[PDB]
Amino acid sequence: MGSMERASLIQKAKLAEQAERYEDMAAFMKGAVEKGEELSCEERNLLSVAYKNVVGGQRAAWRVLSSIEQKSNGPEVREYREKVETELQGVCDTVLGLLDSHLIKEAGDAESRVFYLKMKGDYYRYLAEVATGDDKKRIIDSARSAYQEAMDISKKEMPPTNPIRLGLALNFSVFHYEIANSPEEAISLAKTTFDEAMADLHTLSEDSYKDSTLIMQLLRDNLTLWT
Amino acid sequence: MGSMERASLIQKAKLAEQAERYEDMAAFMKGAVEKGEELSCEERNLLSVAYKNVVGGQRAAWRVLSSIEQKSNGPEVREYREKVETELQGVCDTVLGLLDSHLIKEAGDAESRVFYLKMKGDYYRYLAEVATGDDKKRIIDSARSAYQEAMDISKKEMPPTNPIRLGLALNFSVFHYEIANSPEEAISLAKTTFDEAMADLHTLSEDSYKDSTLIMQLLRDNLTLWT
Amino acid sequence: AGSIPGRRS
Amino acid sequence: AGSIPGRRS
Ligand SMILES: *Cc1ccc(C(=O)N2CCC(OC)CC2)cc1
Ligand SMILES: *Cc1ccc(C(=O)N2CCC(OC)CC2)cc1
Ligand SMILES: [Ca+2]
Ligand SMILES: [Ca+2]
Ligand SMILES: [Cl-]
Ligand SMILES: [Cl-]
Ligand SMILES: [Cl-]
Ligand SMILES: [Cl-]
Repeated sequence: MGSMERASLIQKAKLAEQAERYEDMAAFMKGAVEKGEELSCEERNLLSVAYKNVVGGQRAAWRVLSSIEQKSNGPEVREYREKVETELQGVCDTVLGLLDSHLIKEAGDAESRVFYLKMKGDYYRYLAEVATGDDKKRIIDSARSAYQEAMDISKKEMPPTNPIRLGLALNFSVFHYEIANSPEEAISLAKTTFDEAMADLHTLSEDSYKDSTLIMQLLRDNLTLWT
Repeated sequence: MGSMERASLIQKAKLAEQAERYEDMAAFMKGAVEKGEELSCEERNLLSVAYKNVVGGQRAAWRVLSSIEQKSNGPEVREYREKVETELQGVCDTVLGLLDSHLIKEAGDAESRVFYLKMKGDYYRYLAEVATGDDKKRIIDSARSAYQEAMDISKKEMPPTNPIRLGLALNFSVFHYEIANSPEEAISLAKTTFDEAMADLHTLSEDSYKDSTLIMQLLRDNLTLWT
Repeated sequence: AGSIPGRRS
Repeated sequence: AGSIPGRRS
């Protein structure tokens, strides 16, 4: 997308979201990132939404095929699961490449740095979901380290009701439960996150209250499932 | 897909449908067609379902973008609508190419020949939906001619309740209403199709009855919208 | 106006 | 277990 204006890439990413063309959206935001300028709050959301949708569809397909493959155990089901798995890994590597070159190192504000580190944890978590071989433990630790650095910054620099801080804790708790085989850590994190946000709600406007309580409900939904 | 076995392409097309990976599905069925053997009834359905889903998503996106473009009237909305439009035209041309080389000419049975000619009418209709310039009338006539030949065969060779005959009449009526600006022809076709199927239902088994009445309900839904 | 949905088979 | 849906923005 080197020949398109940055502002045109951003405008087309918003159009692609409206058209539910998330592969296009991701390619447009990849091009915008590669212009080399930092991303605004809205632009970070566009980047995240685009790739979350793309990899979300790949993960859903991988799970369908992995389930069929397990029930069977010719080569076709394994081959096609491997094909989807390789395409998912390629998308995850692309996102992680954008974060590493050079979104994270140029992110100085707490809101941008935590946002990108949460992203890094998420895409290593997606890699961990399909990993089996010599690198599954290293992939898991890469997810944990990214989430942990984001947690440390968010606790120092953001209020307990901040939606990015809340969504980071939500996803780190899912990491603990689904990936790290640490369900007690998952439950403790979700509960402490929920309780500290509840005690901070009194400080918020009506619109901020709606933003925070929406993510608190996701924490509560998981706790209900886990306890 | 030249190096994959025909049977493996078919098996992977079924897996892709289960995974809702319709672009993969279409590529697998394109490869199966290009093996050069005729397609079974089930294989024809797989081909049709795959491309209907792909072009269905493109049409939905084109309509979103066309609507935004009309409300605006920079170049970005028009450029991105043109990009989606070109990709849709490419898919339609690919399907029409498969029908022309050489599915239709090798289709001797009424069920296969009508199925492929209905397909031909549908993909020219999709081309007509986005056409404006020097070829819109010729594209419309190509759709009409394909549908008409399919109608003539189906009326001679299939019972009035045959699901392919019913779906052909349904889509030809939509062609009349939406493309040819002939709503009276659309209404007359849907009504005569419905009434002649109703009078033939007594001949059907319980399972055939369910198949036919499902498509009759689609005809009735359109008549309710049009009258 | 609805055509054949034809999205599942 | 639900993560951030993060599919709309
Ligand atoms: C990971 C994550 C956490 C929270 C949100 C969220 O709910 N936001 C609300 C508004 C938006 O700006 C318009 C910021 C993020 C999203 C993702
Ligand atoms: C264009 C079209 C018309 C009818 C159908 C349909 O309903 N079918 C039912 C069963 C299927 O075989 C399993 C044949 C088609 C589909 C498309
Ligand atoms: Ca510039
Ligand atoms: Ca062979
Ligand atoms: Cl494959
Ligand atoms: Cl900076
Ligand atoms: Cl474009
Ligand atoms: Cl033949």
